[PDB]
Amino acid sequence: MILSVLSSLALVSGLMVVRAKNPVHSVLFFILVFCDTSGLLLLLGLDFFAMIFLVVYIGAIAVLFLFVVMMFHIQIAEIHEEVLRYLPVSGIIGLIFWWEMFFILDNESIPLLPTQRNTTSLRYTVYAGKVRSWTNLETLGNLLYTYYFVWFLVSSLILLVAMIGAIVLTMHRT
Amino acid sequence: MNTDITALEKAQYPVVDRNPAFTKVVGNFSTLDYLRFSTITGISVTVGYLSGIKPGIKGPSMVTGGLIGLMGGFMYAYQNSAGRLMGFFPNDGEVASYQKR
Amino acid sequence: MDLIKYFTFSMIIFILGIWGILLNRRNILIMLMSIELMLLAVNLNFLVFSVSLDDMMGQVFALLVLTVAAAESAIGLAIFVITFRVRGTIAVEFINSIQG
Amino acid sequence: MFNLFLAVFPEIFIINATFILLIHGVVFSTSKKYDYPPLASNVGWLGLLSVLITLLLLAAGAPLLTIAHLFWNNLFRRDNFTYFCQIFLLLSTAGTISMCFDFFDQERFDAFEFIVLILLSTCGMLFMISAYDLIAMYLAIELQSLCFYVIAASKRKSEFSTEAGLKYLILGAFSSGILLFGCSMIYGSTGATHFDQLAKILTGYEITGARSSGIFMGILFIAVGFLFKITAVPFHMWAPDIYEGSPTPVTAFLSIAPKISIFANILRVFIYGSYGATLQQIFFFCSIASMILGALAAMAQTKVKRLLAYSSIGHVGYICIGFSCGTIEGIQSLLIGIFIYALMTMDAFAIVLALRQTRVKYIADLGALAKTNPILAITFSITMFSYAGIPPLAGFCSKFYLFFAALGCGAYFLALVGVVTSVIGCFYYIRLVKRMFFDTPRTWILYEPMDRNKSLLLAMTSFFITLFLLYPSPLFSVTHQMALSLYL
Amino acid sequence: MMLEFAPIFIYLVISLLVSLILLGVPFLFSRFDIRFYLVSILFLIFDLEVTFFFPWAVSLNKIDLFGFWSMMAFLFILTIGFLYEWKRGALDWE
Amino acid sequence: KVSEDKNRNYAVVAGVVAIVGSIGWYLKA
Amino acid sequence: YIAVPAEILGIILPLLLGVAFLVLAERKVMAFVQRRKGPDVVGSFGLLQPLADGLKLILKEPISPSSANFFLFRMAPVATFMLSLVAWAVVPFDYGMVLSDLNIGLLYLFAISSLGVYGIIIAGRSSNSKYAFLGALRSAAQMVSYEVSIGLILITVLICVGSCNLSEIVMAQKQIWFGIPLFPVLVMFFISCLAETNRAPFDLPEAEAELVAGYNVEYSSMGFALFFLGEYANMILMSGLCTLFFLGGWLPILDLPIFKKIPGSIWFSIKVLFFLFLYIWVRAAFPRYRYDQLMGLGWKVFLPLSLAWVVSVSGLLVTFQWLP
Amino acid sequence: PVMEKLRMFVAQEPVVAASCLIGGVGLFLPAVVRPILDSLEAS
Amino acid sequence: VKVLTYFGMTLAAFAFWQSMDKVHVWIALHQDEKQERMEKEAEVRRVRAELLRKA
Amino acid sequence: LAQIHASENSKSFEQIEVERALRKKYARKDEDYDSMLGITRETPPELILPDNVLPG
Repeated sequence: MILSVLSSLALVSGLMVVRAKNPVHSVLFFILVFCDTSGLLLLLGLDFFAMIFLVVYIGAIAVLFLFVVMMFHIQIAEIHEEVLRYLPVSGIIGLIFWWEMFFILDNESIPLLPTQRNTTSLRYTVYAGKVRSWTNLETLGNLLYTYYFVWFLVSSLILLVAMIGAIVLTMHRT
Repeated sequence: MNTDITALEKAQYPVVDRNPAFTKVVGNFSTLDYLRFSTITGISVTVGYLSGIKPGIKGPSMVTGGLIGLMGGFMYAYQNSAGRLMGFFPNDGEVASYQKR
Repeated sequence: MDLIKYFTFSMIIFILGIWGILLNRRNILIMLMSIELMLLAVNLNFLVFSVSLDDMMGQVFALLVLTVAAAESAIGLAIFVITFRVRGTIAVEFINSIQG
Repeated sequence: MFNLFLAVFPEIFIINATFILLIHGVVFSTSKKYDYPPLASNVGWLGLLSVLITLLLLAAGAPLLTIAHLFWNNLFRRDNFTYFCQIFLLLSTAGTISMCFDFFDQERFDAFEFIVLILLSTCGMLFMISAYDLIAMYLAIELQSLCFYVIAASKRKSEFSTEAGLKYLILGAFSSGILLFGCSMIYGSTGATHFDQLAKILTGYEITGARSSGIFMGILFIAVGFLFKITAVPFHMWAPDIYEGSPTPVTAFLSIAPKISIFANILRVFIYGSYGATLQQIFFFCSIASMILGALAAMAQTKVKRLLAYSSIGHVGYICIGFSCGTIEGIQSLLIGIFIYALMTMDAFAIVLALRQTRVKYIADLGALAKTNPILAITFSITMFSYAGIPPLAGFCSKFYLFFAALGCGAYFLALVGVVTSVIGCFYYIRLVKRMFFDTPRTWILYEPMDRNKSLLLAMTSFFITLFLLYPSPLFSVTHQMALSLYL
Repeated sequence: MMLEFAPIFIYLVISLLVSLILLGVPFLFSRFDIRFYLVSILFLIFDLEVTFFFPWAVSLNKIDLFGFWSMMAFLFILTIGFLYEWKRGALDWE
Repeated sequence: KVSEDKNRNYAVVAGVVAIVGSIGWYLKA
Repeated sequence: YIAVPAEILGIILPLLLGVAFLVLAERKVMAFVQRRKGPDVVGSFGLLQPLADGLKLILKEPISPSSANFFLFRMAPVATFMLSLVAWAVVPFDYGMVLSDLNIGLLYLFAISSLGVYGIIIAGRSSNSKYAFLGALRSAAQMVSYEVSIGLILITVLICVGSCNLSEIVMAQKQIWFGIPLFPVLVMFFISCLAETNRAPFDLPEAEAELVAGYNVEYSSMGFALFFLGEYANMILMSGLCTLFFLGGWLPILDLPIFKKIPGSIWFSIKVLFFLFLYIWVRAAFPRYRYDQLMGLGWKVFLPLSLAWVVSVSGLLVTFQWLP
Repeated sequence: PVMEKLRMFVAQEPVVAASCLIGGVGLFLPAVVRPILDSLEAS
Repeated sequence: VKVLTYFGMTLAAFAFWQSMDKVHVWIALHQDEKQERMEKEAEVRRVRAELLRKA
Repeated sequence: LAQIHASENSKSFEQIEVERALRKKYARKDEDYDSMLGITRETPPELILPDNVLPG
């Protein structure tokens, strides 16, 4: 039920991202999709990722988009178009993608139907793994910098490329 | 950190030391190793000088080229010495100072 | 039925990105934003799958993908800015000179 | 601990050298004392030196690159195949950089950061070749792509360069998202991302009725990303526009280096892997579509760069035919075709860069070139006849294997398509010879002679093209060696 | 456990109610500056740096010297980038 | 009587070292 | 869960009273510095001045200008006020006195601070005023610029503690308060908080006489009040964070039975009050930087020093094996 | 004569010099002192 | 859009997701029939191959 | 016209070499990278002809 609520909010917010006449409004509805995603992540028990989606996607990336799109002052005439003529092609593509892709896990991951019986007493509890609990933060930090550090450093190289490109493409020194 | 030097392809020459230390590898440098190092450093300094004349920075360009050459030349010499000591390269000299010492 | 619902959440985000590509012929900023939606949907799949399989490899890739998404957004908006500066407008009729 | 890093000496050196060059360029380009000197050529020469030293370090330490393979296993895998692929990539980068100095000086492109981004993309392609996991593969691909997006828009005041950058960014991000989706589907279905784990899980079943639809669609989406990367139809339309709109050295670098890196990735992800002929049918149909579309579109072109772009699309189709057949000789012929196409493309782009000092734009601009520079007109004609596949030139090997695999794998439609496309290609290649030799235009264009770098590279590539078939054994043997290193 | 997040949600609901009450009671009686894009870019880079520091800072006790030096190399690459920013005048608003 | 450009002198020495080192490298390999 | 809203209101309502009286306290302290009295007529010693001002704003007619973004214009003060309020759900006042014992509380606080910029930017664009928009852009850029230094200082404290739990951050200072060995870090943090709150010497929105119009110039009645309450609640929160990270939170100055007698909530309140006094004393002491000058300070001084302190503290701790 | 260039750099850019010294201490301790303590413990 | 339009859209999407839940339950309920059909068709193919391999 | 020709023909070896280098340095331009660097490159006076000999 809660997943239904979050799914509906994300669906409507994403439709608003792709269908808002004003791009600034599209960026603000994108922030709502990211907040909804963060709620989903909190339901998964991954609090670090839920907070990092707020810090990075909303706090940094969406701010970048908002800053740029606001200073553009885009007039509706340059980007407007009637989208009624795209109902059939979008209908076909969306229906094909829907049937093939919303049920891709059904054959591999067959759902457990909820019986009218308390199957929650069949929960076996192991206290050995509960003596010292690791947070999602510590579990990630145990791996990032030692056993998979090459990928970490390559990501740093990617960021350096971003900085250099931003300067070489836009800088006009005074 | 668990480490393992085990290589995929086995050495084809007597293994004098399977994991030689940094100082030991450096102390194992031969005259050929110092020749490779000096050639790479000299070529790099020359390229820095010649490429730096047009912008007017031949001195600093020589320094930059020499830094690149020193790094690459040390790397090449260390590679050769360590590979000799691990038996990946022909190392009759290292085996002489192992049988004798 | 938990896993299928998480997966269909990610699915609708990916589908909305595809639709944003399809529906915005004249709005290339929203084309970029639709691509960002698709990348978020994939990042969520990795996290959901990592939880589902009890395996940490999904989370490592989720962090690294967030880094890639940030860099790609930065450079994309730079290219947007320079295109706008050269033309003075963002309309797609002024970015179609190369053809044939 | 230090000796474990002998497996990554080349990458460590080239990354550190790139950092040194970045600092040098930024410190002295902003200097008032030296009057803010252009440093594109200075940094370019130092970076060519760095690339050559990296090549020496990689080539000489052939066994040492496999050291500590268990420790490095979850990050990359180095073997014979990656060894020779990386050597080829470094040589291609060196030749491309050598062809840039006249462009830096006469155009006055003073940005040294162009060289730094080329070096960083070279590091990315090096990591692509040795990638042995979906995560590493994606990250290296993305580093490469970001560098390319930046350099394609390097002429930031030009309408063409900005347009090419924008189209490149949008379509490349789209395809990268598709590929990442494929990786996520595979991970969710198998619980693995390492190529060995994927090889074990998939082998022996392919489509056995109870087929994992997640693995199928993961393979499909990853293949779509790869086909975008190799400019294969119908994921190709970005390539002609980007090739035309980017600065000509950028176009030269994009037409060679990224193909080697991604074909290495394709061979290690699928051949080393296991699934039904579905993926082979994917590449088969894309090869046929690529040959047809490339031939016709190249026939329609009036500009040199667009013609070369469509020619490259047709030739990747010819190359992917070798991947589809799924034999050791298929992989060998794919490697041979990639090598020969790289050398021929470097020859052609050296000629194009030489003529760009006079702003060559149209095929008609080559009129009376046999009179105003006879040796150059002959060199370009040797390249064009090699492109057309006429023997005894080096370009004939691709045609020969295309027809050989078809009459062996049992294909006859493929043979027909190859015949028709070969004839069309011969027509639009010999049109350039006709323009340089047969036409008598009222107005001529007199071209500035090329610099020493491009002339030396042109002389060497022209000798290779005319004479490779006289002594071709080393290429055949080294490609056969690589093909087997993939499996055993 | 995510149990401590439920009070935060109820807190958000109550804060929204208070804000709506406060804001609803009175109803009864064309210039692009590249430097903002640039500051956004730098903020994005250093925000990702703070992100990668949080797992590292809580995990220093187990990664020991190796993790410390891997982070140091990461910082070194990003600080080379920052020095490039400094020298190119991206940090100067004059 | 004397060449005064010290950077040029250093570069000359570097070229000489490169040449002599190449010769020695060949002779001892 | 039926008792949770009671605790939530027991947090929120006294916070609003505290904000209303922080504005009075700032007016009284600035006045006393200036040889004047400050509010002293509306109520005994001016104690009813906040009630009168709030009631005045409630009765004032809302303008809501003829903009094309009426929903966003009104939602912007609600966003910033809700964000200012929600940070207090994870703040501990004493051992066990905290609404949500978040294990990721430090990163949660960083996320809230990162979110704060949106109210200011949306107010600027939705207000249909070029002057409000350019002011909002400058304020947003300054806030994000000082967020980097705030985050790096948070990482330094995290390395010392090795846990994102605020209560654990306090209880890690039982041996010694972090403000003693990290005094320069505390000074940098207090200045970064000043700049992050748009407070003097960094109060661009108050620089109207400097031809610099604030982001909230087109706001009247309770939208303006919500912006003001958010900023002052953030000032109280920044004082609380300075207290928690560097002054031992609810811990006494010395671990002696004579100090341990008075409750830890009183200790925490005293320290918060001392930092709130500094916010006002600094406002009364100095002039303000230009926008370019404070941006230069943010990127060229506070970021390098914060990064250097992260490196130094982590290196020293791993060297001597003093890590948590 | 690179001994007063450092002096002028410290005079003109005190924040940068302080940052460099602080980070340099932080890097010097584990690179030098930590192996010294490790070697001492083993013996 | 107006606030009420957004909320009506959210209610419509909630109904759509509940319908999706019904669809997933239905697909789960027909696993046995699908496996039985798969087995019968596999047996058909195997019998045909074994009879064709005879010649 | 006599003035410019007399000026050019009487230049010494050192000045001839200085102006050869200047002519090479200012033959082309990259005003875009100059704008990125925040500088404006000006033609030196030794390379500018008097207005009385120009076609305008």
